[PDB]
Amino acid sequence: ATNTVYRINDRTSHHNLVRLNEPLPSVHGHEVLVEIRGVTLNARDIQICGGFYPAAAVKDNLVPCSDGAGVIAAVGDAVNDLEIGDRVIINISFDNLYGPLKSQKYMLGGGVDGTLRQYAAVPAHAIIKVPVDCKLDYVQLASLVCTGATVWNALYGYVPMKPGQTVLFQGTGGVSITGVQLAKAAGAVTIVTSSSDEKLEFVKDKFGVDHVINYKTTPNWAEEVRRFTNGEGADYVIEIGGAGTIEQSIQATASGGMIAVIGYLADIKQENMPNVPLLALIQGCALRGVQAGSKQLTTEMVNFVSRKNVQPYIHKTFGFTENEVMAAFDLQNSGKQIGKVGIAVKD
Amino acid sequence: TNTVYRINDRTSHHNLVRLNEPLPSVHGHEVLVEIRGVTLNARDIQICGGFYPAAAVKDNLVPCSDGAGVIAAVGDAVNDLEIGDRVIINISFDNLYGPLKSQKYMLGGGVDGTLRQYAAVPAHAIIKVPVDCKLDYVQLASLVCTGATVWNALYGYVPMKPGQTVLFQGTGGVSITGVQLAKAAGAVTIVTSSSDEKLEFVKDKFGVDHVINYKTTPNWAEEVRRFTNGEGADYVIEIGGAGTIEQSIQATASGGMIAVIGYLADIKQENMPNVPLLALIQGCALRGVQAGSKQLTTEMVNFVSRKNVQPYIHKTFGFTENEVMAAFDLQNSGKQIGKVGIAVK
Ligand SMILES: NC(=O)c1ccc[n+]([C@@H]2O[C@H](COP(=O)([O-])OP(=O)(O)OC[C@H]3O[C@@H](n4cnc5c(N)ncnc54)[C@H](OP(=O)(O)O)[C@@H]3O)[C@@H](O)[C@H]2O)c1
Ligand SMILES: NC(=O)c1ccc[n+]([C@@H]2O[C@H](COP(=O)([O-])OP(=O)(O)OC[C@H]3O[C@@H](n4cnc5c(N)ncnc54)[C@H](OP(=O)(O)O)[C@@H]3O)[C@@H](O)[C@H]2O)c1
Repeated sequence: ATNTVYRINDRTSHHNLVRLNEPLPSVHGHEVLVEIRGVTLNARDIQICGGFYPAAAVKDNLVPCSDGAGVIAAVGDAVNDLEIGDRVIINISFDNLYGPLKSQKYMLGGGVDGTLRQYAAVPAHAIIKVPVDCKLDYVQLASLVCTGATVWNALYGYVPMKPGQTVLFQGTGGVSITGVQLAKAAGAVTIVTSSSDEKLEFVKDKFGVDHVINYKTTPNWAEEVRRFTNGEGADYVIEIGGAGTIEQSIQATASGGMIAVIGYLADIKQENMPNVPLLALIQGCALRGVQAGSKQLTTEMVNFVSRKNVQPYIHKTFGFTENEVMAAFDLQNSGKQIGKVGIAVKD
Repeated sequence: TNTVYRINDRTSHHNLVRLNEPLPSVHGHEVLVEIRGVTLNARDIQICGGFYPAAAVKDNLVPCSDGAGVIAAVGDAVNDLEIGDRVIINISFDNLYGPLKSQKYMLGGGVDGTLRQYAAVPAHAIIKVPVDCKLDYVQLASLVCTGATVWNALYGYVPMKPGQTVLFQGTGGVSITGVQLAKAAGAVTIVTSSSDEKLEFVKDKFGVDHVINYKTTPNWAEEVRRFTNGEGADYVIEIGGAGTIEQSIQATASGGMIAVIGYLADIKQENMPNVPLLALIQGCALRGVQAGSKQLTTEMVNFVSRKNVQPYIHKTFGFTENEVMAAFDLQNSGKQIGKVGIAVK
């Protein structure tokens, strides 16, 4: 019995992942062995494998990817409430069960080995049980670990969204696509921005978002957000531009609204760095640095997704052979994808 | 019959003129307040000196946000107020609940303020002083701006839990009002200052837990983490703005709140810090705080009264022309600890 894993040691490109056959891991008494069946990628995996993840330290001989779902294949001798065959997701963190994330030491695919392998030994306390009536496949289930957890934290982990409020999503990446599908099933009005009109059309057609705005051709986007919200502005902004876009974002937000700061993909120079304390003081709105999401939160969002039959959107699902895995990573890097890229470890 | 102060040339508070006016008559929804006590705020210097951001200020302005006194007359449609009731006036006439939506009805800027013997105000803007409150009118008045702002910071969004740590910057109105409220709600308090004598005074008078001189120790975020066993402050009552925000962020615990309230520090464009990046790293929040609603200020008032909090007034001046000018010169000096009072009487 073999565990086929991918590991990287030279973090200058995902093309330094090496397919290895290892012995089946034994579990410690408090662990469970997960047969991984579905995985999805994140920008984080590209940043880590390519050596531009400044948030935290990354281990040597790393198995990448935070996102995995599958079934229990073995159970340690102290473990109570998990059986072989049980269908599961792994929490993005081993240790962040509730409250704020205190480090990245135990984050899958970074501080500890991630999900791009057939088998993983993990602490049972990291396990999220997939409700029994859930009809999603394993890749869809995996999709919830990083983007689902993050979005639910931004919308429900500090001051919670109310039905009827407006959420603005920057770009058409995994955070936004996962976000629009959850927010729309929670009764939000949704707005999405993009550098591409083709993408905006696609997002509008598949997900039924209420308004689209091209931020490349229409950099005065705050003003449009205001037109579509009766002059009030958006109640939540899922902010992935960082300083480069924070001025527009602030002016697009209602007073009393929330800007969930999540990424910083946008360019900025010191000369144009906006005065954020002053802008936020004038708008009367909040900013919050969002850091994934705890197990408690993520479980609620999982329960919602199952109970209401939200069907996470998967752009393309690849197999587990080397050429397939690189084609999936390549697609994640290109920026041409809408939402999630998936990998079927089994089928 | 009504002595008021008005300013129309907003280049200095020395342009306020004492006028004797007829006693205002009241519209049907209004009440006439005999103003007994007033307090000053930096906002009044900013407005009288012409350096007040956003807003737009009326001509012929009675300045000041803060007032308390007694109902002298009642309009014909008013139900739950009678002559002799002790009252505070809400900072805005319109902001009863929810977030502030403009400053058109803000006392001492959009509408006439409290530096006058009598004031006609809509009834819906009145906050009844509890019957048992044993505070003077000047103390009562000090709850209007700084008190409403601090309550909003700590209880208006995600509420303070007992035992959490609050950081206050400097020893002005917001900080001292804040210290007194946070202490009486069971917070650990830390106070920062440019002077050790102000710090000794503050620690002794108010029982502040930890003090830090931001001139002696300009890496004050470090001192805050040292005093919270590496955790950080749960709330920062932030009054410096961009100038200090990097430090404040580095002082804040993961999941903590930075109440952005003021803009007093100098900043140069080349020092402007990347706030979203720093916030994302710390995993903390920033929030622009715009005074506070009547609903919330009411709660703060009930708290002050039920728990016998005694707002500190550094000095109270009389209502003569020379005394008013002196009160404004003290507020503008920076030598005050907390609040400057005017006994309209
Ligand atoms: N804080 C956390 O816990 C957390 C969790 C997950 C992700 N993140 C971070 O958040 C960001 C998004 O992650 P993801 O997986 O969604 O990434 P992704 O799928 O790579 O998203 C990339 C998309 O972002 C959009 N974009 C790029 N520059 C933009 C700009 N200036 N303004 C608006 N949109 C822009 C583009 O959309 P268009 O092509 O449509 O323009 C692009 O295709 C990354 O920086 C990631 O590191 C953070
Ligand atoms: N958003 C709102 O609704 C709202 C409400 C009230 C006030 N404010 C604003 O909040 C600020 C505070 O007003 P206030 O009435 O409390 O002020 P104040 O009584 O005039 O406070 C002045 C004091 O602040 C301290 N200070 C000045 N620069 C500082 C710096 N760089 N770092 C730390 N402390 C500094 C000084 O104390 P030390 O000498 O001890 O350091 C000084 O004596 C003002 O900017 C005002 O416009 C806003």
